[PDB]
Amino acid sequence: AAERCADAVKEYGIKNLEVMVKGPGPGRESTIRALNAAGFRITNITDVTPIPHNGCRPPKKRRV
Amino acid sequence: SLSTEATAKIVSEFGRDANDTGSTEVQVALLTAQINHLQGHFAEHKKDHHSRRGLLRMVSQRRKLLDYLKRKDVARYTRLIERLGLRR
Amino acid sequence: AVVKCKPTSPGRRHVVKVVNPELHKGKPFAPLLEKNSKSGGRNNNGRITTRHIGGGHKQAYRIVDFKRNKDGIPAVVERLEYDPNRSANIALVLYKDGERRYILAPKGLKAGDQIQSGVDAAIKPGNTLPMRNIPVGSTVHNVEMKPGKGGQLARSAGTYVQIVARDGAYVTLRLRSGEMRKVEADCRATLGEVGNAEHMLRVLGKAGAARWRGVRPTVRGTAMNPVDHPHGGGEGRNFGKHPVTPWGVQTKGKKTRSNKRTDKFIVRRRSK
Amino acid sequence: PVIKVRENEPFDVALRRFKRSCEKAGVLAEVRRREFYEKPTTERKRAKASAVKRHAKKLARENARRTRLY
Amino acid sequence: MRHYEIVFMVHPDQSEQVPGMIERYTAAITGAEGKIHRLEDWGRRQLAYPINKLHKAHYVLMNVEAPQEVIDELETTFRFNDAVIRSMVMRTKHAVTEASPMVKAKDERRERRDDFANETADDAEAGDSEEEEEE
RNA sequence: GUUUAUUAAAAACACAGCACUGUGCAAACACGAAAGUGGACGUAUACGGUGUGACGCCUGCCCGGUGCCGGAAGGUUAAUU
RNA sequence: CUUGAGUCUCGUAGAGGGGGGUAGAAUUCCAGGUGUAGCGGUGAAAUGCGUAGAGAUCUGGAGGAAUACCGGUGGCGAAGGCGGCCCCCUGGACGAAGACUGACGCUCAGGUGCGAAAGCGUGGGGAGCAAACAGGAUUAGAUACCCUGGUAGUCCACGCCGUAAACGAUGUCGACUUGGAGGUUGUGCCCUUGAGGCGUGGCUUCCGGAGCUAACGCGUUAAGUCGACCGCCUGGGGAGUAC
Repeated sequence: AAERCADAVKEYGIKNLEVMVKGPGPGRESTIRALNAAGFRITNITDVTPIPHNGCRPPKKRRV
Repeated sequence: SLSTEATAKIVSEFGRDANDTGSTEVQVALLTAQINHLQGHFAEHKKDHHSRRGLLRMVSQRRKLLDYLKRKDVARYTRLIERLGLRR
Repeated sequence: AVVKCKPTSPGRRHVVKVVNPELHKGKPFAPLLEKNSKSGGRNNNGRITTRHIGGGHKQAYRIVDFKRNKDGIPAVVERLEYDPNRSANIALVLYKDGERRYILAPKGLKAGDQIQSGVDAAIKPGNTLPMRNIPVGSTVHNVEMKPGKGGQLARSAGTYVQIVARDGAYVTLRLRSGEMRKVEADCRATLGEVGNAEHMLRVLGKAGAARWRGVRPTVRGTAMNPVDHPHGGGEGRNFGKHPVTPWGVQTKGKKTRSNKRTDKFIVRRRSK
Repeated sequence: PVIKVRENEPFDVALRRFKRSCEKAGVLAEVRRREFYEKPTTERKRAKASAVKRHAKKLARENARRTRLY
Repeated sequence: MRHYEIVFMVHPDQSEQVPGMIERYTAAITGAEGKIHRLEDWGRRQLAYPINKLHKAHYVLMNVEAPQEVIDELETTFRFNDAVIRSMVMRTKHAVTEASPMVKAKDERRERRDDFANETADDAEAGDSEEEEEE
């Protein structure tokens, strides 16, 4: 995914990158290694993962 | 919990003139002064059951100490109840 | 206050009434009563054009100040009365300079209070402010629709037009219709609700309440004949057309709005 | 929970341990389940329970010697 | 009395409304035999996340002691002030009203780190130097 | 309560409430040649109109066809250049 | 009389209760800026949502439940019970000296008062989730199992009978029976050198002796030695219903 997006934006004419991260999901490091392989520096791996002040009740999921 | 200068008025007017806090009349008057303070809260707040727990402590002990007092000196009882203007 | 029936007679079952000790138990001072009278639905032509309007009490009228303009001058709040011609209560304010008005009631009603104007003085109900100077979430009493046109928004008892934004150059306020508008900040309003806040537990409880309010009864459309209303039925009533008024406009539809003068201020409106 | 705290010398692999001090825990851990108000008081509070293993472990070192396993 | 540490902040453009209200509030406090043990203005400061728009607000730290009655008319008034965005009033227990931890940082802000601009002349007209319109 | 003046006086109709919807006030709506006036000089806890019919418990599926409101990116399009 | 209990002023900790005020982030939403095709869900999946420009992302506000971590073996309540932050009203408990009264005691049918949660009538309000209901998925029952939509509901004020797993499944209050140490607090003493030690109370928690238990387990917060008085039980199903 990281590589899909990084190719196209050369036409927008970008040359250096920073990243904002938002989630508990998979691809923690392996998405960053691929941004680095598009020839960009990635010194800033900035978490902004939003923690609401205990938001809306989530889907119950299983009946136990 | 009551103001030093009100607690001193109560002691002056109730019990003996020795100016004690321990006697039957003045303990009745002090219990009342907290009941009356509690009754300022219970002008609203009718569902307020954790404080009510205190109201039944203070009433019970004022009933117990008037009951004692008519068993004890009859002058003190007959004076106290009329001087503290209780009931109808 | 409000006074509610114990259901001690037929016709008294669900009946609620408006009472205040402050109402004059004489007849109000007739040199300040400027005559209502009602028109029983009939226009210039001698036809009923407002249908199922007709009957009831005469229901006299007071001018009401719904603009609330006064520089700094006290009011004794001489009596609070019921107005039989509108839902809100109306005070006689008697100002201490010798001026009497009728004025629409606020959430305030304190005796010897002053109806103020200007920024540092107003923070109580009924004391005027430009709407920019009133905090977010405030319920607010009686708003001028545009500056000097007078208080056309929130007039009935304890209703309110609650502020929901007030940043930028305008004020955003919500209406109980489901509409939400931006309104220019130069309009007057006040903190707190409109007076007679307990009105909202009213039930009427008898067909006679509406009769003295001058509201005549009204038939089902399907229980008229096809000739007397186009919705009217044949054999066994036959609701089974689409619903319409007696003059043919689809009553559970249509957007008819063509105001074209105030349409710039509404950034959303009520929807079906 | 790659964690905002910056790892000494920047790299494409975050040093996620050395970054975190008390993050994700309580805040981003209870994903997609019905939120209770007071349940933590009886569900979670097992501090008393873990204090027993720490005493037991400090006792047993002396005792393996006294058995001569040591 | 019981000690109430009221601190509050004010939106710049609506700030002109508060300088008349604070001086009636300090007079309601000393008028009841409570005290103003400092009345510190800190100047304008940057909010981290916006409150009621704008990323900046103007700070006043009162250091009140006052009777319970008096605090009942005041809290309802500062909370329903439009010029104030928010206020917080702190507990009686173990409470300071002297020797400010932020006294140096306040002076620094006032002297050197302020906006120094006309919208903040409106804020210096709302601090300790309060000026307010005639009614 | 209202009711085919008299052979239907009721089960129809009414009504509070209940649900739907139009209307932000120079209102929606109405009639009137149109000016205009009623609604209301009230105004959303207000007003017009629809179904059901106080009150305890409620109201399941669903627009196929038939009638009606509504919403939009845009190809063309009357009248028209 | 104090040896029980009650009480004054002094000092200390906290989410005990009731009612008010108030904000922003994420979901959600408006406005605006930018931008293209999937997004979403789960064991895995399909239903769902999307080109009318979704999803996402930057900026500011919106609305309403909720207020993360802080929230701890911590602390408060009588059992249930208590958590944004704050104020308004108010209980009960913990220490400590000086003083006071002097069995004023204990238990308690009936009893008045009083709800974790949802039920529930009317007014104010309502973002997300959800019984029901659809449809997917599973194994034939969304109403066994799993997911997505989606309604009453959840939320508040007041008002009606307080239910259960009301407890270390253990009533009350009180007398008596080797203690050490942790968590953590009033407080004498100490490189307060050690959330430690010793001096003495405090809840709270680990550990085990005398004793008790069918067994686990308890053990100074008893399930020990006892005291008085109360609540309540006498085979199961059918019945927490009948009457």
